[PDB]
Amino acid sequence: TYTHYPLHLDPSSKAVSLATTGQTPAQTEAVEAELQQLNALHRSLISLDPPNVPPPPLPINPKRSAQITKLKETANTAYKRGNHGEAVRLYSYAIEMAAGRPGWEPVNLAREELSGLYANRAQAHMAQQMWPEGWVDAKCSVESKPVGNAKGWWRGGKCLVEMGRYDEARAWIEQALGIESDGGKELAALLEEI
Amino acid sequence: WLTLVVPFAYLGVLIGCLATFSSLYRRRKAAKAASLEPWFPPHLQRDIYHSLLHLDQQQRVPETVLKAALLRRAAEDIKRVMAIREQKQALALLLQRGSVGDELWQRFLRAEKEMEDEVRDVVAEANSYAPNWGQVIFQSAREMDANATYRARMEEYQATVAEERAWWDKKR
Amino acid sequence: LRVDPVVVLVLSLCFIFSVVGLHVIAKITRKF
Amino acid sequence: PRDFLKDGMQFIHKCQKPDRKEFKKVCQAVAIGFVAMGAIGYIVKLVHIPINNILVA
Amino acid sequence: EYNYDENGQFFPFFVLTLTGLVTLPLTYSLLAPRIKSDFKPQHDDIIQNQKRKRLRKERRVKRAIAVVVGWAIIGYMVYLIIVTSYSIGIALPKLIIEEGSGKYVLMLYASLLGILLPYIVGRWWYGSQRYTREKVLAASAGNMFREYEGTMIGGPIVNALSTGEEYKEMLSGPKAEEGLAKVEKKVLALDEKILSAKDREVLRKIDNPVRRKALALLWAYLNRIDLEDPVLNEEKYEAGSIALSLTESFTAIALAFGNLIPIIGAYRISQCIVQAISPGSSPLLQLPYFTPKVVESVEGADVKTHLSVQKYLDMPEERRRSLTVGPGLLTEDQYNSAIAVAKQLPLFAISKAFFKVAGERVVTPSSLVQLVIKGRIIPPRVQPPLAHAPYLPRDHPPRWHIFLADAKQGKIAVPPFTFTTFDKTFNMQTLRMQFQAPPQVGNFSFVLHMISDSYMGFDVKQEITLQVED
Amino acid sequence: LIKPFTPLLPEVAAPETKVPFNQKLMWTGLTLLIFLVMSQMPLYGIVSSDTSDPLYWLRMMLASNRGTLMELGITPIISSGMVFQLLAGTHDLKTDRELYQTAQKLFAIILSFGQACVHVLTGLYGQPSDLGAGICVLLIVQLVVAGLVVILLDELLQKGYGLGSGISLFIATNICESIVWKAFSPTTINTGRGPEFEGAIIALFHLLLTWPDKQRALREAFYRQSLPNIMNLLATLLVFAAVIYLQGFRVEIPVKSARQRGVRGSYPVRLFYTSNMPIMLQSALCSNVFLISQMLYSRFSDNLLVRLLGVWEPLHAASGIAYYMSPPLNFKEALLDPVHTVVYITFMLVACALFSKTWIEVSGSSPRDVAKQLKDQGLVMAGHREQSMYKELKRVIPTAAAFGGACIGALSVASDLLGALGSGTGILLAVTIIYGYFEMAAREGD
Repeated sequence: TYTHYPLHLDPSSKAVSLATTGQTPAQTEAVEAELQQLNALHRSLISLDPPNVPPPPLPINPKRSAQITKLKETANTAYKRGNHGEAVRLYSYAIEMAAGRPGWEPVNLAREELSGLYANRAQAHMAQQMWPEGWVDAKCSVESKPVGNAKGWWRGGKCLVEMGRYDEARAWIEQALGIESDGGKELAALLEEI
Repeated sequence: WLTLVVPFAYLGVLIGCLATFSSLYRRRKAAKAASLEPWFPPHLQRDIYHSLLHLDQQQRVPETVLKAALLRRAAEDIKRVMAIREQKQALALLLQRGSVGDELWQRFLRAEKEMEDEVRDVVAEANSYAPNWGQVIFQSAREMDANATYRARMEEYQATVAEERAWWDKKR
Repeated sequence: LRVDPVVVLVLSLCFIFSVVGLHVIAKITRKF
Repeated sequence: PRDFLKDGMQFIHKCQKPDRKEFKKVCQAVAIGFVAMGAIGYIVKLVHIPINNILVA
Repeated sequence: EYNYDENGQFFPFFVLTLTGLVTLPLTYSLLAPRIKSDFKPQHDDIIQNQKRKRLRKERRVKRAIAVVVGWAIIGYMVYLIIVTSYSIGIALPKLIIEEGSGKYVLMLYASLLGILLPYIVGRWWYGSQRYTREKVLAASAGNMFREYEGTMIGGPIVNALSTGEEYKEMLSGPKAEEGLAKVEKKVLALDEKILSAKDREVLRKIDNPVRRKALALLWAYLNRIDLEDPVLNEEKYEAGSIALSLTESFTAIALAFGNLIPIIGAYRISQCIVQAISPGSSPLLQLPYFTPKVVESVEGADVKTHLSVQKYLDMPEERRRSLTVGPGLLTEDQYNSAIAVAKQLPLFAISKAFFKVAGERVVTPSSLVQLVIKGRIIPPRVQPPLAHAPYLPRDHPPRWHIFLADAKQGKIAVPPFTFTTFDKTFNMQTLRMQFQAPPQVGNFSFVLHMISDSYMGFDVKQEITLQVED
Repeated sequence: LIKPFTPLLPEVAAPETKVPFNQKLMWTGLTLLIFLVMSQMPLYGIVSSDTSDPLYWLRMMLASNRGTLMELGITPIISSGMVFQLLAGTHDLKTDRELYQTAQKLFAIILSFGQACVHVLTGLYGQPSDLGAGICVLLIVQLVVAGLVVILLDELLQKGYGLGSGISLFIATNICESIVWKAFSPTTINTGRGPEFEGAIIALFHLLLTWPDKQRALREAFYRQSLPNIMNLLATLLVFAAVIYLQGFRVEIPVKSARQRGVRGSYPVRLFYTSNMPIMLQSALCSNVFLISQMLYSRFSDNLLVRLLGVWEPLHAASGIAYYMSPPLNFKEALLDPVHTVVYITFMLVACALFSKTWIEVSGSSPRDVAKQLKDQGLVMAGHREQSMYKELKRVIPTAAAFGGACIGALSVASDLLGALGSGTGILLAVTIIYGYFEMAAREGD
């Protein structure tokens, strides 16, 4: 049935470590990566609670979202002052804080939060004349949540048209208008700027 | 009474020959249909979990790491079953056109049966560990898998900013 | 109780051969 | 009498006649099937005549 | 109740008539344009020999021995004939029933019916089962099905397509490791990072000689790398032809799947294999005399777009100074031929595409609607000129694929309609296709694709608005 | 009450998926070859085969053979459905249909056993008092296993592995065999003067080569008047060509749908409506009345009513009611007796026409029903403001049927009287069945 892989646990570490042998470097590196991911899973489970099982994903802890929205609010209020360095720094910090959280929690919450944070950081980059980083952040945002979002497509198209490469901008605006009302008017105005 | 025994002996000979041929043919067909190359590559997380149980027996190991390995195994299994459920409709629609052989449908049915047996086994094993721990396993499994693949896609799209900045500085 | 399609054809072939076998056994036991 | 014959001729003239190409194709296909069955039957009977004459004596 | 003929005067007539009726027939029965190009590339002998070798048929060995044995037995029967109150007889020789050959002929017939018929039936059964509809082995399509992913376009299509089965029979034996190191080093080194990014990784990961050799050879063909070994070209230009049929099969599979990106990907890879360009490179290499040097000199030093044939040809007489300068870029006697063969490629620019139901004013729901699309073949049962690529053994009749899908969900709406003709340097045309309208009420928005193989850079993407009401 | 008998019966398994066309054709051809090689094999208990063959006018109609393994082959297949359809009409769910099928198969095998028993016991294979005690039951089992094999093979051909049914193929293959064997027959029938060949082509060749005069050789090869010749071969080929051409008379009535607008269509009504029923049932009636005539003239040798019904002589019916229904042998007997010929013409024409006209009502394709059927399917007449399906359909169908009956009757008469090889009924049953299977094949895969 199962293939016996000779393992060996280490005291005081609680991270299993495969003792040498599956007679092939490919299998060795595969089981090493899987073993590291299992160690990470064990660390997350022991950090969860005094018990070990993960709670169901229907209820949501509000402290994470509260801290995230407070950080986003203070970052936006600092950006409204005019400076952008500390603004983009706080944006990236909030991005890291949101993305570092466990994965058994509902995916839609983290998806929407990353969408908003990527959109805000893309706008902050657009305020700094930095076109490539703003465009890649807008691309990340639009890939996070495509529907119900238009500022992302608009900022991506603006970054493109400002930096050149009119073919990719045409394809971008084409897909945006295909998916899609201020968004429609903005897309039409940006397409007419060709 | 040879006159009475000749026709009955004839009929018995014929019936025995047909029965033994049917039995041998069925056995050969089963032995040939139970030796088809597996559909998906061998399960690795299941092997690691079973080897962890082996080390538990032939020996101290905590109990939480077992649960983590079980969660990971369930994640791999839920990705596998999502793939098989996506492929079912396409394979069923394509089989009639004739562009696919016939052994693939048998491989698919065998893989589906094995997947059903494996998912039942894992939900039962989970039911062993924690009180009423059956469905939360798979909810956590699908959530973990989706979040992980999304995070991987995000890192992949974010690891391009360096080349983009280099290109823009070059064209400037 | 179901049978494969090839089993029916093999049954028919065995029947056709068994009739000839009966004839040749009769010819053997008559010639000697 | 003749009313039925006239009605039949009217229905015949109302119909549509087959052309030459379709007629040739269907005739060739039916002849292929016919010759196939006939040749199979003839070969089987000719190969069983001497076998039977040897077997039944 | 029969009295066989033993003196030999009646069976010869029967066997002669029958064998003559067979052998006379068996012996009497066994007794579009091209485009104008004056350019032949490097390695012309290999490609031409492959082209002539691709097709072959004798149809002489199957009937020659039959006719000769028929005529021999006919001559023997004529010799036997020229040597020399109610009862029925048979015109068969007497020795067929004698006590000596009786058991022999009985066992002969028994063994024949017992062995030959089941053997030949099983042979035909297991012989006409492996080939699928698209002229590919069932094992190849089965191995290619599992490698299908959600959204793969460009790169990974070649990986999922280089896992066929013809490569087993092509380089079987010690032919696998003849030049593996050479081809692999050549391809993995001389190609930059913009033509392969992680394909290097997926090529270094797989471990089996036949598949890795096939993949390295496929890339060597798709990059025009002309490796020095004069033995490996004869199999590279054949791996290309095999990849073409595998591409047809993969297009069929991806069409069976209900997705949109793999469709365009398969069409693009069929455009690229039937040519020599690589998926992701400029389409300007379809012209005859073009190399990476001039295509890097015309479209700029470093750009992310690719000047297509239309935008290149539509420039004024500045290409004269920017392309054929003279120092190693091109020559007048070459640029003239390049331009003179550019003006003959088929391009389809549609002008009107409107829906219409046969014999009614307004489209009725759930009714059979046909779409009319009338364009005009204008170059930058009538047969169009064949493919222009001299970098594959066979000649490909340029087909065109018309389909249409929506944008809200990335899925295809109707299956495509593959055709290869027109209704006749330009004149108006017409093209038709019918399908079933959606059942409910409420207008929909579609986009048709004029995606066509045999050329890269000739695509049309127009948005049609559909109407339904009652 | 018939539940426990269900799991016992052998039954061919269902097809896994839809089977292709080449495999289907291979299965059909292979079962046909098996059927033929089985029908061409002698039994074992045969001791006395020199007697008047009972039920000799049913061999061609039931595609059987006397003194072989196939003495009864297709009879159990027919009778099962032929009795169970009437039982169901006199008086569903799958749980009941399975029991129905099991009862049908059990009744079929029981009738097979009984029919084989009444064949072997009546004295066809000799007096059982001198045949042997055990050889009788040996013959019984040797025949019953054959019946079971043929019914199981028909089930295999009908479950889906075969492109059609088995009855039509079995009926047509024997006719094709007896119509091609009549041409290259090897058997020579020495009647004095030196033997001659039975087959047409062989006889022509032998006569042209051996006789000292080519003129007399050809004058003999044509118009033999005693054995099959090449003129009869040309006659049957011409009848075949005429029937193949006449089968393609179809009146296409314009019809356009009204549930999904636009889609056009057509509904053909062929001149040979009810293709081979007015020949099949007519041959059935003729065979039955001939069998009754023989069986009533053998026992009651002398009687006024029996002599009126039918008299026989070495058999060949003469001077009786059965003599009128018998077809004229050749052109000579047709020229000698005019009244017999004209009575045969009238009987065949009227019988075929009226039988088709009374079968069109039972078959279910009557205008009053097919009009309602198409009106429920959704189609409407496509004429220019002429929206009346029932009127045109009921004005087209009756003439078509009552004329196709008379036309196919006249064709059978022309074939049987011109001197065509084999009975014209066999020629028609071969041509029509082959054509139906040809169109069925061309409507499936190519």
